[PDB]
Amino acid sequence: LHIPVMVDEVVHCLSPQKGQIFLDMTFGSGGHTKAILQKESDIVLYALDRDPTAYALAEHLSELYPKQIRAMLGQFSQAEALLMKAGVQPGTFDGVLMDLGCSSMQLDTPERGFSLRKDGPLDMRMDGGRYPDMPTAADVVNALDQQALASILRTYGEEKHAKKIASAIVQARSIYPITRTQQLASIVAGAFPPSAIYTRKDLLQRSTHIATKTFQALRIFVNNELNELYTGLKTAQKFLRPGGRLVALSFHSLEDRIVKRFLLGISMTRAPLMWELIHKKVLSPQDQDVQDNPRGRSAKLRAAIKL
Amino acid sequence: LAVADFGPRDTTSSSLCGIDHEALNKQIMEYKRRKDGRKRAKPRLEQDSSLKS
RNA sequence: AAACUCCAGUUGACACAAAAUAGACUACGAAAGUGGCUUUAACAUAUCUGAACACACAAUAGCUAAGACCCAAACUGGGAUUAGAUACCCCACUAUGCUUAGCCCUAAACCUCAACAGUUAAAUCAACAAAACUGCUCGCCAGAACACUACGAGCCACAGCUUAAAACUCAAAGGACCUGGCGGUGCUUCAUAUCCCUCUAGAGGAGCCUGUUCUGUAAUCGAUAAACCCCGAUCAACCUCACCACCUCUUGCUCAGCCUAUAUACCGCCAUCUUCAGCAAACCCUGAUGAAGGCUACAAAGUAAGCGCAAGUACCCACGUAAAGACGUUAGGUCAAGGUGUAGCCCAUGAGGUGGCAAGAAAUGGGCUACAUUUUCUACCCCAGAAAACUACGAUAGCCCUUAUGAAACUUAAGGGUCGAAGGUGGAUUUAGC
Ligand SMILES: Nc1ncnc2c1ncn2[C@@H]1O[C@H](CSCC[C@H](N)C(=O)O)[C@@H](O)[C@H]1O
Ligand SMILES: [K+]
Ligand SMILES: [K+]
Ligand SMILES: [K+]
Ligand SMILES: [K+]
Ligand SMILES: [K+]
Ligand SMILES: [K+]
Ligand SMILES: [K+]
Ligand SMILES: [K+]
Ligand SMILES: [K+]
Ligand SMILES: [K+]
Ligand SMILES: [Mg+2]
Ligand SMILES: [Mg+2]
Ligand SMILES: [Mg+2]
Ligand SMILES: [Mg+2]
Ligand SMILES: [Mg+2]
Ligand SMILES: [Mg+2]
Ligand SMILES: [Mg+2]
Ligand SMILES: [Mg+2]
Ligand SMILES: [Mg+2]
Ligand SMILES: [Mg+2]
Ligand SMILES: [Mg+2]
Ligand SMILES: [Mg+2]
Ligand SMILES: [Mg+2]
Ligand SMILES: [Mg+2]
Ligand SMILES: [Mg+2]
Ligand SMILES: [Mg+2]
Ligand SMILES: [Mg+2]
Ligand SMILES: [Mg+2]
Ligand SMILES: [Mg+2]
Ligand SMILES: [Mg+2]
Ligand SMILES: [Mg+2]
Ligand SMILES: [Mg+2]
Ligand SMILES: [Mg+2]
Ligand SMILES: [Mg+2]
Ligand SMILES: [Mg+2]
Ligand SMILES: [Mg+2]
Ligand SMILES: [Mg+2]
Ligand SMILES: [Mg+2]
Ligand SMILES: [Mg+2]
Repeated sequence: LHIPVMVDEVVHCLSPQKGQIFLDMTFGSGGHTKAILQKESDIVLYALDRDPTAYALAEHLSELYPKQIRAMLGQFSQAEALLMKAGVQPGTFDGVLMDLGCSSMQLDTPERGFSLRKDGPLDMRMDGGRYPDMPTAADVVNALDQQALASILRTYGEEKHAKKIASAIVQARSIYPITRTQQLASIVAGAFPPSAIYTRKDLLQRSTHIATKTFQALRIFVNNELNELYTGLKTAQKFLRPGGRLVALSFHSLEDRIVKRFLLGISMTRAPLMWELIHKKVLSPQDQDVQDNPRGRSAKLRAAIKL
Repeated sequence: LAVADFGPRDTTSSSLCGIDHEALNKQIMEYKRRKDGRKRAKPRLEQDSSLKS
């Protein structure tokens, strides 16, 4: 089981109260969405996700609360249009909870292709076939040249040896198609000597697979999470009420950079800033909680109020 | 400044990310359309035959 | 009015903290240290040397106990920064820095110069530092690393200090200097179409033309940062042709042949700095005759043939533009101009014939034509008349026809008809011009 990351902080931070309407741009499993519908029984909430499986969960969970939760499906960019069809263009949303990253269910189910440890089709796509033409990670690795493929790993994955892990993929694809997660992991791990398979260690000084970050890179480029994160934050601001508390959760510093600067009005690469950081601190969950849920160790919560 | 006359007084987010996500997305889609060291001697030790000649 | 306020300014009171200026002085003490004022006590030795351990000392940090606490400040917390920042930056605060009494006994504790005595004549002297040496004595050293380590022993020290090896391993380790390279290296002057700004027209967006890349194909090759990319080609329908498939020939157009490998064996011809001014034979002198160095014009060791620059010549001048431009740099480009060293093929890696390849899912370089009113069309070659937004501007593109060349043309070029698209002057960035 996966406990919602920093659920206690996010609930206190948004202080859901009667007469307030809230939005959730990443319903996913719904642990955070349900923790918010428990504190305030009179709350009004809107949900959204890129995964139709995640949107079905919300629809099934809508039975628990008929109207307090409203389920929606679509990307961050398509969220404004989807919500504009409802007609809440001003929105006056008291808070927008923009949780980020991959869902626990998405990466716990091997079929979805997100887990390198297990054996599933190399999808790595949050989309659940809602757009059957959306390229999957397998297509990205088999099509892009070394120079192009390196860029994805170098930036999205923070891959220092971008040229090395990219050449191996180009050679492997020519011999046979790259269609499975374990196949990709072996291809990336072959770039380095056999010792290097688990030499790299996590931020907690815990050994991890050498290709762990490589999968993150392909995950971000298949789902264009970074570009969709900029539009999602911008759309939230337009639909966010004045004096309304926004709360994001940047699992990695990479996406945190966009959240870090957007709230501070700093150039992603003068007019007055329009945000109030009630909870400036960007801190991981309690160390006691990190061990229980290591997946969320790097969760950096950036809260702000619209000005 | 005092003498001067002031008159009557009153486009892709891909670049921000750092990679051209759109062009690459097209490139993969286009592919999908078709789918469906050596030793160096010390200079001082270089051998010569001038004396032997 | 009123009381409250961490807070700030003036004034006054105020310490168990630290001691501007003098101090540009170079004193005192065994060293460590010692720089506010006064006072008391007081700075061993009428040969010299003499200890890891004896005797007595010994910065800072640190320990034990009791006090002080202004300010500073490990740690710690908070705020930034960062891919990360348990750093550098900001704020707060503690051990600690102070006093007392005990410990601890370490420093790049370094003038990196042992004490004492003597000399300035010899050779002045590896180098650098700090001129070179003599006598005498104690301490110490004997390749690097292991190793301020292990064990033993001693110690108020107990994560400590002192003394201090071995095994395995290596052919070096190391000192001083010189050159080159490099410096998120200093200073000063700089670049003239020039590094930035400034000036003009452009590229980067659109279509097309063309090159390359990638992909594709049974189907060349070379160039490919500046210094590749309308480049070898002042040029590929056959031929050209070196490529692919098939068939054929074997002393073969040649006293054979090979566009087979190697441009990292070369000649040949060039790119590049060069939009440079230097290269250097032969001598001479300096440094002890070391690697190295060689200039002062009121001149102090340089002289130099030669090459380049320059001069001269070409074009319309003595201007300008061409041309020229050494040595060397990039084992730069070319074995596919030709030739050629080495290696390889010789019924085949050679020769001939027939047909065929050279496309675009795309990306990108250069260019062309445009987006119009300083324009569009016609007359004219500058005193005109019309056009001027979905019948405008705009294709040199697509489609259809004709013509030219040729044996061969959906294919190449020219012309006509049809068609009338993107494009509405183009982000970062970027080219050229005195
Ligand atoms: N651009 C995007 N638009 C919408 N949903 C997105 C998205 N990028 C990611 N998501 C989804 O947002 C979720 C983030 S991870 C899961 C968080 C969720 N609150 C939970 O219940 O755990 C995933 O379901 C993911 O598929
Ligand atoms: K003083
Ligand atoms: K002794
Ligand atoms: K010293
Ligand atoms: K030097
Ligand atoms: K342009
Ligand atoms: K040559
Ligand atoms: K040749
Ligand atoms: K040859
Ligand atoms: K042949
Ligand atoms: K162009
Ligand atoms: Mg004595
Ligand atoms: Mg002694
Ligand atoms: Mg000692
Ligand atoms: Mg002491
Ligand atoms: Mg003390
Ligand atoms: Mg204190
Ligand atoms: Mg203080
Ligand atoms: Mg000292
Ligand atoms: Mg002595
Ligand atoms: Mg030794
Ligand atoms: Mg020591
Ligand atoms: Mg010891
Ligand atoms: Mg011992
Ligand atoms: Mg263009
Ligand atoms: Mg080619
Ligand atoms: Mg080549
Ligand atoms: Mg070559
Ligand atoms: Mg080159
Ligand atoms: Mg031909
Ligand atoms: Mg041949
Ligand atoms: Mg060469
Ligand atoms: Mg002249
Ligand atoms: Mg010239
Ligand atoms: Mg000349
Ligand atoms: Mg070469
Ligand atoms: Mg032929
Ligand atoms: Mg036409
Ligand atoms: Mg004819
Ligand atoms: Mg027209």
